[PDB]
Amino acid sequence: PLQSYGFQPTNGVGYQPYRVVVLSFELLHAPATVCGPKKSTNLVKNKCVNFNFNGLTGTGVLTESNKKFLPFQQFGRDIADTTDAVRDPQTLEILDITPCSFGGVSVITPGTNTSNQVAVLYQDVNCTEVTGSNVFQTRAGCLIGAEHVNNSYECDIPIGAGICASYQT
Amino acid sequence: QCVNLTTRTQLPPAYTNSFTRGVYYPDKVFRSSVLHSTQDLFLPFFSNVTWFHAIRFDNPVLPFNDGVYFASTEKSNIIRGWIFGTTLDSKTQSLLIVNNATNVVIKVCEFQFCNDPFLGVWMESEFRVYSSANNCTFEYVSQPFLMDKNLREFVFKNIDGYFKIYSKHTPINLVRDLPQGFSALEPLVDLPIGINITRFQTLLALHRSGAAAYYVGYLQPRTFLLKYNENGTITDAVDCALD
Amino acid sequence: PLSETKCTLKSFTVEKGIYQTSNFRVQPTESIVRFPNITNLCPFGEVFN
Ligand SMILES: *[C@@H]1O[C@H](CO)[C@@H](O[C@@H]2O[C@H](CO)[C@@H](O[C@@H]3O[C@H](CO)[C@@H](O)[C@H](O)[C@@H]3O)[C@H](O)[C@H]2NC(C)=O)[C@H](O)[C@H]1NC(C)=O
Ligand SMILES: *[C@@H]1O[C@H](CO)[C@@H](O[C@@H]2O[C@H](CO)[C@@H](O)[C@H](O)[C@H]2NC(C)=O)[C@H](O)[C@H]1NC(C)=O
Ligand SMILES: *[C@@H]1O[C@H](CO)[C@@H](O[C@@H]2O[C@H](CO)[C@@H](O)[C@H](O)[C@H]2NC(C)=O)[C@H](O)[C@H]1NC(C)=O
Ligand SMILES: *[C@@H]1O[C@H](CO)[C@@H](O)[C@H](O)[C@H]1NC(C)=O
Ligand SMILES: *[C@@H]1O[C@H](CO)[C@@H](O)[C@H](O)[C@H]1NC(C)=O
Ligand SMILES: *[C@@H]1O[C@H](CO)[C@@H](O)[C@H](O)[C@H]1NC(C)=O
Ligand SMILES: *[C@@H]1O[C@H](CO)[C@@H](O)[C@H](O)[C@H]1NC(C)=O
Ligand SMILES: *[C@@H]1O[C@H](CO)[C@@H](O)[C@H](O)[C@H]1NC(C)=O
Repeated sequence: PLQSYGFQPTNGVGYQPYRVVVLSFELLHAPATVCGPKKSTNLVKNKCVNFNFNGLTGTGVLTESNKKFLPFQQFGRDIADTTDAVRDPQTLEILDITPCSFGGVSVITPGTNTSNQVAVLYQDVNCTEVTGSNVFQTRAGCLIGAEHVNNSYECDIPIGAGICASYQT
Repeated sequence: QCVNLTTRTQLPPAYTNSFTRGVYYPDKVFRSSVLHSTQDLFLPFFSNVTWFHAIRFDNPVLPFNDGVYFASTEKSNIIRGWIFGTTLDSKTQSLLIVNNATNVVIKVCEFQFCNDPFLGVWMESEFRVYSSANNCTFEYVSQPFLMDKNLREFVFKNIDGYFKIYSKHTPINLVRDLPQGFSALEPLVDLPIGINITRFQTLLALHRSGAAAYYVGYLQPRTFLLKYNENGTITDAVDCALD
Repeated sequence: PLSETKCTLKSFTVEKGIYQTSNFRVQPTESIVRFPNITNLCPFGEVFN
């Protein structure tokens, strides 16, 4: 029933032998155990990034953490299981996820019956992330277009955290 | 090669041990300074976890539901693995977890299993557990489970196709009881098999021409409030359905 | 910003003060996807070739 072929260097392609390897892909009721290689992108830390670590995602700034963990653990969690830390899958460092900065935009308006001089306060953000030439950092947010004075005065146009604006010559 | 180890005494299992405490870590999470409420397959605090003793061996087949608790007080090192499966015979596919120096060998196949498994005892042999195998689904090597007088605790859970094993080995001064205080088990392996397990039994070894006690239980869906520190370690716990 | 204030308030005359006209959102500049160390320790390579 089983016989050899007279395969020779002088036969044409239809008869010439070939070494054939066959790839066949199966799905059964089991956890998957095989896939191809994966490719990571380069890690950037102190910038807003749309991150994906082992399938877990979010947007933020990722920098070195002062947290400790068991060799076992991979992710840190905040309220309602929001990820607040990851360990890198390749680099054995714990990285703290700072949510990417957000806040409202508060516009400091003179009476329009006086002038068109307007400054803008960006809430919950540093003047590293927003700027312009007249850029000052307040406790409330990043203030651009206004100047700062060391003296105290009464309060006409509130910024927050003890800081309040007004108009002077 | 397979031999009959059976004591042939009824040896009613004892329930003189309460299982005061013991959980496993539910996920890979860096939690700290938090009491986190988790609903998972935890063993109840203060439960009817059975006390068994071998050597004249005591290694009966006990049911496996969603998961199983196992512990031992060995110094004598007579335990070398566990067998799990739907029938533990040649009718269905089954899983053998066997420990030896430096590692554990894990195999899942349709095996022809003997009536009372044991290990050959220098040289070692698993032909006292199974006579043959074919139609294999899974093979795995990593790190030993029975790592080495500590209480050796393990939890075996079988969900979503994975056989999840957690463990801890904590020093003891006890012979027939458990140490008191809170402790949580860490994952040893997350094993991707696709196996249906309904019952299991212990693999013992002794030169055939010391002895050991075992504590075996089962786990239930329960809610626990778990206390985590600034290390990711669970340091304490409350069983929300006990009292 | 002066015009933004007039629009948020539905007025072409505005009294001295602070009004919220828009929201501030820092945008992501990059995309980072990370996977564990990948090594081809696989019997697949004993068949192909
Ligand atoms: C994943 O693979 C990377 C390679 O891209 C591994 O990083 C490599 O780790 C080794 C061991 O630490 C490094 O060798 C030594 O590193 C130290 C400090 O980096 C250096 O002082 C020694 O001279 C020596 O080179 C190697 O440099 C490092 N490579 C890079 C690019 O960082 C990484 O360990 C692997 N991760 C896992 C989880 O296996
Ligand atoms: C203990 O078991 C390990 C693996 O769990 C044994 O490793 C064997 O290694 C040889 C050669 O490297 C392989 O051919 C075998 O397939 C492995 N055996 C098994 C059962 O996987 C190791 O030899 C065993 N003994 C010791 C003393 O470590
Ligand atoms: C959690 O980790 C902290 C930080 O390393 C440990 O605190 C250290 O404890 C050692 C000895 O126990 C001291 O030498 C260090 O001075 C401590 N470091 C700090 C920053 O306090 C602590 O032991 C760990 N806790 C647990 C329960 O593992
Ligand atoms: C941002 O401003 C805050 C003021 O609360 C300051 O503490 C912090 O150092 C600033 N960060 C940067 C990066 O300038
Ligand atoms: C305000 O104080 C800062 C910091 O001491 C100083 O550099 C600056 O000259 C002061 N400005 C005025 C107007 O006094
Ligand atoms: C289970 O433990 C309880 C402790 O409340 C005990 O009363 C009982 O005897 C044990 N069960 C059996 C079947 O022995
Ligand atoms: C062989 O194992 C595979 C994977 O579990 C299964 O699909 C198949 O039904 C098994 N065959 C027999 C005869 O057990
Ligand atoms: C396990 O048994 C159940 C019976 O409900 C069956 O539906 C399922 O296919 C089995 N799973 C595996 C992985 O064999």
